[PDB]
Amino acid sequence: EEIIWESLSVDVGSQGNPGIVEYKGVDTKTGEVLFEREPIPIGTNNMGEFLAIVHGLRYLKERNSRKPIYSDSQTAIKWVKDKKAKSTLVRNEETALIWKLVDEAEEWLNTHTYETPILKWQTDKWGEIKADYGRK
RNA sequence: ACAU
DNA sequence: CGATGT
Ligand SMILES: [K+]
Ligand SMILES: [K+]
Ligand SMILES: [K+]
Ligand SMILES: [Mn+2]
Ligand SMILES: [Mn+2]
Ligand SMILES: [Mn+2]
Ligand SMILES: [Mn+2]
Ligand SMILES: [Mn+2]
Repeated sequence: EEIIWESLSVDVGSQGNPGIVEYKGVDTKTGEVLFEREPIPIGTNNMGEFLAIVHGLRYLKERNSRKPIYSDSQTAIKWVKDKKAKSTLVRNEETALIWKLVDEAEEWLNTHTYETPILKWQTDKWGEIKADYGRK
């Protein structure tokens, strides 16, 4: 309904899907970039969206912030809720890095707690999420 | 269909 | 146009 401006917004960016994956988190209110992940040579949009949320959870917990996280990815929000990233990406030598990061993110979710609300950014009403890469 |  | 997902 109304945007919660006191929040963290996260998003993936990619070159190809599967392709080079990165992500970032921004202050929804100002657009200040708060974190950015070094590009990963092969991954999927959804793996990156998932990593971005989990990193946001870890970022906010470390700073004792109760702000919610916005994501535009229905898939990744569900994967975080389930603590399980149900990616179809083949596990092979060239996808090993992204899969290691995904497996490590799931592992962190399974050994830590948080109350952070993870909210759907309503692109149809509000435009692109503030962490978007501007590539579409 | 919806979400990327 | 095509790929990732529920
Ligand atoms: K979008
Ligand atoms: K984009
Ligand atoms: K589809
Ligand atoms: Mn997105
Ligand atoms: Mn796993
Ligand atoms: Mn985007
Ligand atoms: Mn376009
Ligand atoms: Mn397009």
